[PDB]
Amino acid sequence: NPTVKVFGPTGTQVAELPRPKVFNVPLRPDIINFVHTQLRKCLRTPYAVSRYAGVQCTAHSWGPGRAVARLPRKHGGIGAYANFARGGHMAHPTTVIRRWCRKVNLNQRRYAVASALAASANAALVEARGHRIADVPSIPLVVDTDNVTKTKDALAIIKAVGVLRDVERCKDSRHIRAGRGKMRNRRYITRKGPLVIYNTEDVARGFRNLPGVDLCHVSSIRLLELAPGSHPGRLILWTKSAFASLDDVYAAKQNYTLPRSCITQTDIERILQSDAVQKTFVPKRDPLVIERKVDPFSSKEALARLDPSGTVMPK
Amino acid sequence: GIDLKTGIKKRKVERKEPKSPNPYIRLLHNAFKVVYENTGEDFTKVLTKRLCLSKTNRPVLSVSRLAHLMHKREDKIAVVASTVTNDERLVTIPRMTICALKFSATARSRIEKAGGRCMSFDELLAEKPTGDNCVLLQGRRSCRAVCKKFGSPGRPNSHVKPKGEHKGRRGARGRHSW
Amino acid sequence: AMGRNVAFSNMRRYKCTNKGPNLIKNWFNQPA
Amino acid sequence: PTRIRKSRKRRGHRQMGYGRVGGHRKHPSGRGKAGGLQHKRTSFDKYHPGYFGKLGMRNYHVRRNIEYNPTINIDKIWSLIPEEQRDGFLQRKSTTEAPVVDVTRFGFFKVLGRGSLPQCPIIIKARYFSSDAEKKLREVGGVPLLVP
Amino acid sequence: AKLKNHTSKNQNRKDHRNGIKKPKKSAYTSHKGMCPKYLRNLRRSRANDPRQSLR
Amino acid sequence: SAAERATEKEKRAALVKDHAVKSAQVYARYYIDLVESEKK
Amino acid sequence: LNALRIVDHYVTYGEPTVETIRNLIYKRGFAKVNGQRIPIVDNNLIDEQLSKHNILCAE
RNA sequence: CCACGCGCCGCGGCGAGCCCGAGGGAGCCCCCGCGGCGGAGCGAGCGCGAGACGCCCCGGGCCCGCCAUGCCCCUGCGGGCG
Repeated sequence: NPTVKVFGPTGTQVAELPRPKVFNVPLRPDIINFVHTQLRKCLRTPYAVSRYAGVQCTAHSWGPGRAVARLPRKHGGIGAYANFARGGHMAHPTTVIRRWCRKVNLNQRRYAVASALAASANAALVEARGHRIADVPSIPLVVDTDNVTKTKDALAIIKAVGVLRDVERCKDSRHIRAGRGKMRNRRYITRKGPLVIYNTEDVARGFRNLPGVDLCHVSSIRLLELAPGSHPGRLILWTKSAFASLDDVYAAKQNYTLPRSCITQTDIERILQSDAVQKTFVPKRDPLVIERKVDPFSSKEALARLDPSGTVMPK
Repeated sequence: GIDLKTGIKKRKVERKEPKSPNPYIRLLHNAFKVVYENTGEDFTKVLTKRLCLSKTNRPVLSVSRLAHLMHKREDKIAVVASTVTNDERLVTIPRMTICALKFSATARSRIEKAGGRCMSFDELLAEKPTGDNCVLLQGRRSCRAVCKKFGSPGRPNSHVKPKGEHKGRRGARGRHSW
Repeated sequence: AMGRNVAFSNMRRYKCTNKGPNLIKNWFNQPA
Repeated sequence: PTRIRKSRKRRGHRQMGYGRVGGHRKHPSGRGKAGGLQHKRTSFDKYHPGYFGKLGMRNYHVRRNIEYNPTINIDKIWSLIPEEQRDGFLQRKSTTEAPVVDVTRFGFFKVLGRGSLPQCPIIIKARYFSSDAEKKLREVGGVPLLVP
Repeated sequence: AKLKNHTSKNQNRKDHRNGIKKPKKSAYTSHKGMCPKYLRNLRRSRANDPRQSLR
Repeated sequence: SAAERATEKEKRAALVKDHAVKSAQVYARYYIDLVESEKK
Repeated sequence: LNALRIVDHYVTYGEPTVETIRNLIYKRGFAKVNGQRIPIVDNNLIDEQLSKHNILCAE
């Protein structure tokens, strides 16, 4: 398989890393959605109303014949203990006893992590996921950094390898959020940008602050990070050690064989463009002429179409 | 005001495009639909429908039944509609060429050792669109246990089974009990 | 399948909901 | 999910698909499986024969482990051997170095017969042998030895 | 309260909606109810020679 | 392959049009026959 | 005819003269070919489906 | 509405398999991770335990148990074969 190209902090080093095979696994958007929605819902904090909410007050129904609507009422006659009443218990109370987590079987979760990484290698998928990769020279961008602890020296690698545009737009947004979110402890939405994967090459100190950059170990690649917003196609930058260890991490699973590669839409279309099946195709019957109906009697021509001998009768 | 009711008996519901969100599976039906539209070859027509069937309707045709099915003519390619999973009950399996939507990891190994080729459906489209030298087989669709407990256990003319443990003499011992 | 072919349910009826010695438990304390 | 359900579409349709002449009232005909032999006899009988009535001898506390009897069909005995040895034991044949399968340690106690063992000498070692099983095994050449 | 008793009005339309369904070929010639001796003769004879379902 | 229109289409349309003319005249002769055949 | 007598109250019936047969088949004549209602505006249509019963033309 | 039991149905992974169980791991979304459910039934039990076909589907024919029974016989109201 063509060796990927390792780019140095300013210009490519003479380093070629064989494409790890995880990249050829089919890109299934369906599985990468099912695994994600379930995985994110897995990480939630339960919300409910008080069990003693509304039921705290005391109301014995006034009852029919006193002209009061029939609803439990307090000493004066105030609405209580009803969803339609002010201060009453919501008839169906919310619950802390919910299935907050939606479990996924291990094979399926690993399937998706591979599917996202292989979509990431497709350059087109990243562009669609709203990343300005036109500058980045070769995706997967394996940028060899021994160690970076200074933010400026990290900016340096990102600017030189054409990631500058992506990082700039992550700071450029940072708008205040829309709706009740501000008061709920999520005041700022910083648009997500590139993801840097490291294997013992410390890049944590230098790349953590910059906005839109997230750092993960090769050993753990969290789906929520591999696809922001349940969409596959992240801008991915790899420290040399991490990219080299991809096919090594992918042999740690005792029985995880990679999912078999499928065929793309273009290749199946090429198979139908192929003369093999073009030869099998044979022309069918010619479509039957339908037309519209006009009175033959009114026009000599229609009478001619229906009967040639009949039309010449007037002479 | 047309009374067309007497002539017909109502529309019939049938799958047209596989509902599976698997992109790869939609692509293959679309291809066998392009091929079927151009040439009316029936193999192509059944192929289109078999991909369209439900994941329960399409059954597992294990290699041992496959070998028994093709024992007379192993040369003929067999296009199994669904997942082929090998059965180790048949110790030795003969050379066979089978085109299936999925092959189990164990199955691939058994036909590979047997010198047989497990060619994928895309390869089938490339080589044999017509289905020449190809027989389209499928497993027992009635294999499912849910198919066995379907029905009305109780009424004498069912010969099916009640769902549960029951532990009840009433009705169990003969048509004269109950 | 409301009736017709259904199994007999093996569910013991929920006990002590409104009051009771806190029968229910939740596993939210397990991450911690 | 909450958005995609029959219930949401039915909002705006009065009694919400439970009918007008008879609505969804609380516990309409019984709480539980009530009416076993009276009001709901026709449903219980048409589908679940044998709901009511004692039948078997009662063992107050069964010893579950003693009751366990995993049984391996005399076809799957051979596929217990892995393929680095499966090819060899069959190709060689030979009584002197014949394969010996201890189904006890593989996790079964009694052998049953449901097929044909491949024609190679084999010494099965198990807790008990089924008549069909031993008849086929002895004929193939194989001997059934009882395990301790 | 005095109520209706029994009347077949409308029952005919319901039944003939798509009804009059033939009983099916499997029960057209089923072996239930046949002479016990006839059954043993048919099974033993078929087994020998051409219909050797036997091995 | 697309000579289907030239092959027995203008020719088949001509065959039908011409034979319609001959059929058109004899048919009319039978219809005229009824007015007197039954009358005589 | 026996069927007609059973359902006479709805229908109406008589022997059709050649010109009624002509005008109906020429001015309101429609074809059931392929289950559609293609209008028969030209001689070719009759031939495509009724040649095998020797009905080459509308006349 | 939410929970959990159930019966179907549509998907997704895998396949005589399959299984984020509690847990353990400097790990949090990642790695490892049993009982379980099937794979064999039937019989109240002693217990005994399916090959033979077949694109599918339907029957038909057979085989397994629970029953009766006729023979033959070993190690024996035990085994075999009807």
